[PDB]
Amino acid sequence: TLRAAVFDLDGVLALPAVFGVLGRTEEALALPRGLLNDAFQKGGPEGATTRLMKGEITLSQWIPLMEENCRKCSETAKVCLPKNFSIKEIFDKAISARKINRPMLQAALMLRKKGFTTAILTNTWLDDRAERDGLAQLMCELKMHFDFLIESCQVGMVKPEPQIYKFLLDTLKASPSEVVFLDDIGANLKPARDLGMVTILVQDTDTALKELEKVTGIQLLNTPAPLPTSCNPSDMSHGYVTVKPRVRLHFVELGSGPAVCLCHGFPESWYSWRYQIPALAQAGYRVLAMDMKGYGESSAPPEIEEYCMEVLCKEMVTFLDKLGLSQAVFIGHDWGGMLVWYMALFYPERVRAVASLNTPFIPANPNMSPLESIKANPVFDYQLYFQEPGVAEAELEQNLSRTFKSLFRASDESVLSMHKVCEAGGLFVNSPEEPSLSRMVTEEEIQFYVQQFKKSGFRGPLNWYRNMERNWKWACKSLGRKILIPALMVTAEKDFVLVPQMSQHMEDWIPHLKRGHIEDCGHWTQMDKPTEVNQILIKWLDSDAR
Amino acid sequence: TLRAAVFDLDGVLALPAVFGVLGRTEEALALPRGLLNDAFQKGGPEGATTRLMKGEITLSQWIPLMEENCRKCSETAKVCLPKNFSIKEIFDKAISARKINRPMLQAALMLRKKGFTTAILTNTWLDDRAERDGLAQLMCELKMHFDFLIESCQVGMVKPEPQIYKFLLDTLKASPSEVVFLDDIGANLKPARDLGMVTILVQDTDTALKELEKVTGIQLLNTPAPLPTSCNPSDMSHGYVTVKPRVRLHFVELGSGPAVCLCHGFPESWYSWRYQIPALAQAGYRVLAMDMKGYGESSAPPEIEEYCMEVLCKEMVTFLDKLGLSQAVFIGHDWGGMLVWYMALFYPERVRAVASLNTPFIPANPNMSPLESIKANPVFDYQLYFQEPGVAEAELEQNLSRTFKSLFRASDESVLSMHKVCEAGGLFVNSPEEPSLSRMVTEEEIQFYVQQFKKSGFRGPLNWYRNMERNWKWACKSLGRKILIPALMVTAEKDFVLVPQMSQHMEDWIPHLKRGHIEDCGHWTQMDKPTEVNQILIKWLDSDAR
Ligand SMILES: N#Cc1cccnc1N1CCNCC1
Ligand SMILES: N#Cc1cccnc1N1CCNCC1
Ligand SMILES: [Mg+2]
Ligand SMILES: [Mg+2]
Repeated sequence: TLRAAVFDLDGVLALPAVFGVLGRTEEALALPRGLLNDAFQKGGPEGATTRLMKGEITLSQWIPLMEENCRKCSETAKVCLPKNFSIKEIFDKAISARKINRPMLQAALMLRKKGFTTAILTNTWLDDRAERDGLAQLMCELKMHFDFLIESCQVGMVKPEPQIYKFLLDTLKASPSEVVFLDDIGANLKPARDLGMVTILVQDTDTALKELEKVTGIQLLNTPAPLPTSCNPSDMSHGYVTVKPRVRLHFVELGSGPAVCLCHGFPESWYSWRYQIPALAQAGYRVLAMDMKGYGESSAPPEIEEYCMEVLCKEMVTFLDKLGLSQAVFIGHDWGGMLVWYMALFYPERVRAVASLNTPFIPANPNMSPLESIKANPVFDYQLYFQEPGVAEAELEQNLSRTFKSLFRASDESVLSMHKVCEAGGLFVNSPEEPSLSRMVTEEEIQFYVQQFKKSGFRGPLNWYRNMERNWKWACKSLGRKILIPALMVTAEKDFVLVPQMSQHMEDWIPHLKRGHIEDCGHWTQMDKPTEVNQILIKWLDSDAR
Repeated sequence: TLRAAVFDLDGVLALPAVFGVLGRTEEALALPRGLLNDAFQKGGPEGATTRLMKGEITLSQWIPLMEENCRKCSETAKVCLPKNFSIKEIFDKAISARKINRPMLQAALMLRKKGFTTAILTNTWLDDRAERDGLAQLMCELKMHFDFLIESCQVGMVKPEPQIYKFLLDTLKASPSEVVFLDDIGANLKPARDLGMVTILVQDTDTALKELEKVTGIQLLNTPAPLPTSCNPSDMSHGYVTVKPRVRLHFVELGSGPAVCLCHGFPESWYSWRYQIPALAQAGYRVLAMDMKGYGESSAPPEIEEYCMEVLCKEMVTFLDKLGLSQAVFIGHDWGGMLVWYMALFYPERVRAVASLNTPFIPANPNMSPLESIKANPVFDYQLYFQEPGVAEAELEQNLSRTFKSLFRASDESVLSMHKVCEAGGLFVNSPEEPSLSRMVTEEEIQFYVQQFKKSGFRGPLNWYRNMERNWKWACKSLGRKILIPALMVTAEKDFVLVPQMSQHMEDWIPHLKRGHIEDCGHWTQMDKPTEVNQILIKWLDSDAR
């Protein structure tokens, strides 16, 4: 029966409520109880505040009007306002104090996940204060999670006027009895109730969610910890830079602040960063999530040497040049991991900080041919299988769904071992035709990958593995250097190819190397443990790149 | 005969040179003359410095080696180094002191303009200092103006080793006698001379340019003041955001720092900002130059109401939401000018600062229908001509080259007056079939415009003029507000449509409004007076938006 849920901002989706600072300020300053709310409400429907909430005047216009009101209120209550009593101050402080009420957001999210139309309906104002950005950010962080945001100051109507509830129903395309409406203010619920909306009077959050749980029959309280926000590809800003005549790089871009360039591994996509993209943007960074050369909407020239580390690095440098970025933070995973270490060694002036997930930095051995090094580690056998052009392309392209469904598996689900792949004749020789779906990925998500790999297949991606010698030679040029810029290595307990122990000497080359470690995490780090990854990157960004 | 010109960085393209701070530091600290250069050069071809210049070690690795050398040099000269003598300090200071030598850059530019292949050939180092970004920026600002940048630390060779000059010739694809090579260091010229390169020993810049002028036969000294850097469309990062199902916005993006959203007028393009895009990026901003709805690579739905200010504004808001930008600076011209004032009035929380070129802010008159207002100003007659769908489309699309060549004219060249357009039957009824080229634009530039307007023609652009009433109604909602966020109005002396005097009451609505004014500037502000525009915007950004 219920199909829609409507939430207020102040006192429902964000806390403490601002009316609340009228009360607290009275107490703090020992003023007549209610003096500030009387001034706030003076004149009711024709008073300054209603005009503010209606969008007739801006916040800064309102501030001196509320001052006058307070003076008037205190004259009539035969009291004096403190020396330096300041509505600007009171409001600046209250507005920055209010934070998202996470459990209420999370309930709204969950309701939207079981198919509810969700909306924010709020009495709010046109905010032109020097400090307005703070509210702009909050509304940004909130509005993305909802089907509609209805703002009194944009629609010219206010709670509790009945016309806004009609406007509400009309925006929802629902009848009143299909709607639950939550609010901290009783008078504001009334007209919703009159229309036969289910209403919840929100005092403490948890009780309000209990009422909301009963009335919708969906679990909202004590629910397990949700995944971070993911990205919907067609809501992203998509960026394209031509770095040389046959080569254009695609990336997705979210946020403002220091530039952070995310470099995916084989055989993946910008979309492999879908859990980190909103989190890092939210954390105050400018995220650029690449399709690395070979993939997705980036170019995929066929020649092998187009994919040696050297060309790949120079290209990433050009990419910064064309965007006008003097540096970026480089974060990589798997192949992207190897690439960012090389960015650090060959272009430190361009790398603000460098971090790798899974991929250790290991210097080239100038005494041992790379092929030999590779044959001395049974778990790298899969790399010899990738050498012969065509062979792995045929297996990987034969059935894209099956490929990603077989590759993308959590540590407790695996169907392919990277062990004696050559001998077996292939990567999937002993895995099913139709693998089950990993817990890490939905069917929709696999199909995104499938669709990206239909543009270029696996030739470009596999070429990354086909420059062992050429990379080795270039890497030997760097054997005297150390990495002395800020650097983080994140190991993954259950990656059986890029094992933690392979990273164990890195401090010799990178003396101030910082570390993180994720337990019970397979090779597909970002999607296996997205919460831990986000937490580890943001803490490291904030302290080393900021 | 000469076809190529090669410049050094230190002491030729950037000044003061760093070797110079070895000398000055000696003097400042009263050390034995040359003590610091001896330490710098110790061991010659096998010494620390050569390894640095070759890329074997990074700058931070080198620093303690130079320390040791200085200690050794002072022991053998039987002197003591000062308490707190610090190579890190000396070098940090020297490296930030060095700035681009503008007249040398300008000579290189000019030579590239008459068809020379230009290159930077420099002995430089892998810079991993905490302060490395400073050098990264300089190299960024410089490298864009040259065909090649050859860095000793990237190629593994150094001046004066003869192999780097061979590598040079080979990169130039020129023979030695087609090349002029400039350098402040005599030993470094020698091998160029041996190959029969023309060489210039650069002491003071002006004398070096005199030699360079004589030997190339191109005027380089006392040349008139050049235009700012322009943008080549296919070197830009191109960005695309879907703001609603049928509507995607394109923009071009350059730089890092506070976001600055450039909104062009009718009938123009992101490319109308081509002179401001590098200048503002260079000035430390993140420039987003839109194709506004209707134009270029942005969508162009046919319906009139798709182009009322309200929809257009909401859309720009969504564009920020999807990019994860809580605010941007909005700068507009002509129609974009009107749009940014409305952004300021309806979404101040999203606008860091607002500036308009030419377009004044004028409140709607709630007593006079917009059509009437428009009929009361003979120079707005052209707007009535735009009303009837089809009419102006047919004239504007008939001959795209002729259209832009007739519109884009400096104040002293004009062929069309905006006066009695309806009566005459059209915009171009009394202008030539093949207008001459304005001094403001090359034939290449007109053709860019021509090509953009082949995608959608003029229906979307003209629709911007077709919502007089609808905009008027929405604007009336804002008649109580004032614009209290930072705001700049730039008037153009010789715009005969958006005249300066039309802006004269703006302080009533925008009390702290700041102004700039450009003399002898027609309607096409950014391309008419690009230098003055850049100077006025950067000064205003730096003080009001930063
Ligand atoms: N293919 C693959 C693969 C499959 C499972 C685990 N790890 C894998 N790879 C990805 C490529 N880089 C090395 C590790
Ligand atoms: N068309 C046009 C035109 C031509 C010359 C000068 N100004 C012009 N317009 C551009 C549109 N906005 C108003 C002014
Ligand atoms: Mg409330
Ligand atoms: Mg020099």
